Amino acid sequence: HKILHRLLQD
Amino acid sequence: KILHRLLQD
Amino acid sequence: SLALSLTADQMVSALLDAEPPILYSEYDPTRPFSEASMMGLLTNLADRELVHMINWAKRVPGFVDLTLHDQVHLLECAWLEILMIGLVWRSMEHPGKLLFAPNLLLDRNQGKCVEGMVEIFDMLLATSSRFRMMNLQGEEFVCLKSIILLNSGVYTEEKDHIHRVLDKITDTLIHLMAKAGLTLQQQHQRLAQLLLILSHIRHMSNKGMEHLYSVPLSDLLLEMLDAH
Amino acid sequence: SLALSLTADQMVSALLDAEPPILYSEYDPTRPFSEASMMGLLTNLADRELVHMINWAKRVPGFVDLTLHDQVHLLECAWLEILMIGLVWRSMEHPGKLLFAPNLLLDRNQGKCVEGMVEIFDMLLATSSRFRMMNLQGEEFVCLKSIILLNSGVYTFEKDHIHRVLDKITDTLIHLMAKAGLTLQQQHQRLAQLLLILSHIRHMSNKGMEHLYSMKCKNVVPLSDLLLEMLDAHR
Ligand SMILES: O=S(=O)([C@@H]1C[C@@H]2O[C@H]1C(c1ccc(O)cc1)=C2c1ccc(O)cc1)N(CC(F)(F)F)c1ccc(Cl)cc1
Repeated sequence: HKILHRLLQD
Repeated sequence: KILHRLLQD
Repeated sequence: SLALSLTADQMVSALLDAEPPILYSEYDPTRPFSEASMMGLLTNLADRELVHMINWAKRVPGFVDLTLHDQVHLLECAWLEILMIGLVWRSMEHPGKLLFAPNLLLDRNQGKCVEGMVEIFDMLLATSSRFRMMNLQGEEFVCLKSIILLNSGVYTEEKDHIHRVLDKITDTLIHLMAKAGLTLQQQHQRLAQLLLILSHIRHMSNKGMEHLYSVPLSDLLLEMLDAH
Repeated sequence: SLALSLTADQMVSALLDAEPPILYSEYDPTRPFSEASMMGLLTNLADRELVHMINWAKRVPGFVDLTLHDQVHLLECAWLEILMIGLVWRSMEHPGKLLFAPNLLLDRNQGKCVEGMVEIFDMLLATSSRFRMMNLQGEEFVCLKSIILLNSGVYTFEKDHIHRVLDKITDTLIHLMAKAGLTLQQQHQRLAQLLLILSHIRHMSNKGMEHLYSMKCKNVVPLSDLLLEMLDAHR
């Protein structure tokens, strides 16, 4: 999915 | 420009 | 110069007196309905509204102190924002609908009659919802509309005269809120709330134009457009 | 939400501490610039700035309280505005120039590089000039940048939560102004002045997104998957 999600979670 | 005529009127 | 001597009550009086009328559309409830025809009606309406807006602008304190050049620039920059805030204002008492004209009330249904207008529709609806939530007053509305006129093109001197008029309108907004019984803290908070909505109105205007360049247009509208 | 319990001074301190670092441009290529090399440098820089922005945002009081989806939405809406206000801020003491990085300072002559960047260039310069003449303070700037994050996507959606935090930042702006010695009239007047500049920052971002979208289609420079995702959200 979106990279942004990942960057937000960690 | 029509805008002129309306502004100047 | 006459603008700088107005008390806040006099400023409000002046703006209220300057208000344009609410125009009717050519909408026929029997008549059938096309993407083109819908846009046709709205174009016909906006064009007539523009005439009133131009003559309204001349009555906004400070505006006649500017060159023809600077007046043209401000209106070119702001006209869609101004039509939009007007629309959002008269749509306040109609949840889920936009009152384009007294005889033209639409929800997001036939907003989809036009490609991408549904996006702008939802944004306009949200703004109307926000005004309704805040219980926006008529006196506050006319202040906001005048701010849009003076502010939207100001960053593309008489630019400082414009900032002084803008400061006056700010004073006027605060005075209105103090009269409604708001504490000083509540006044500053509400002032900020109102002005942040102006960022969204700018956003809506820009997105509208972008979709436009992605319809029939009057000669006056055309002059305004290829100003963007 | 812990953010509402903060005092104004605590809010300021938290926002100052949350500030991202100032990144450097690639040191190659250097001046002069082509449209390809210019966009290449700016794209590379912006991509690295975004990573810090995301970690900055999760440190803005109230932001962590939102659902992941709402967090994504706000950052997707505001990211270019936030990069731009940052650029204008660090360009303030360089009148007539834009300090994209300490080793990448540009004037409008270099703006014609990839039209219509010159139009946006001039808008950025004007904003920097306005901030400088207003003697905008760092404490005011971090409040404004946080306002952009929380406000820019709020009507494209508790929204009450975001609005309470926004009120808190308004309280903080006034608090900063009062202790700078401004009178009551000067206080609400400067508050309005600052917030109206935010509508211009929105305008610049909108015009900027268009440009980046055209660049994407022109395929002059390969964009990062992250930048594409941030961009696609505005299509
Ligand atoms: O922004 S739009 O939605 C715009 C907003 C709203 O609906 C569209 C529209 C409108 C305006 C002018 C016009 O010639 C046709 C339509 C509206 C309107 C608002 C207030 C008012 O008093 C009168 C009309 N739009 C984009 C579109 F093309 F997809 F529809 C738009 C933008 C610019 C112009 Cl010139 C025309 C339409």
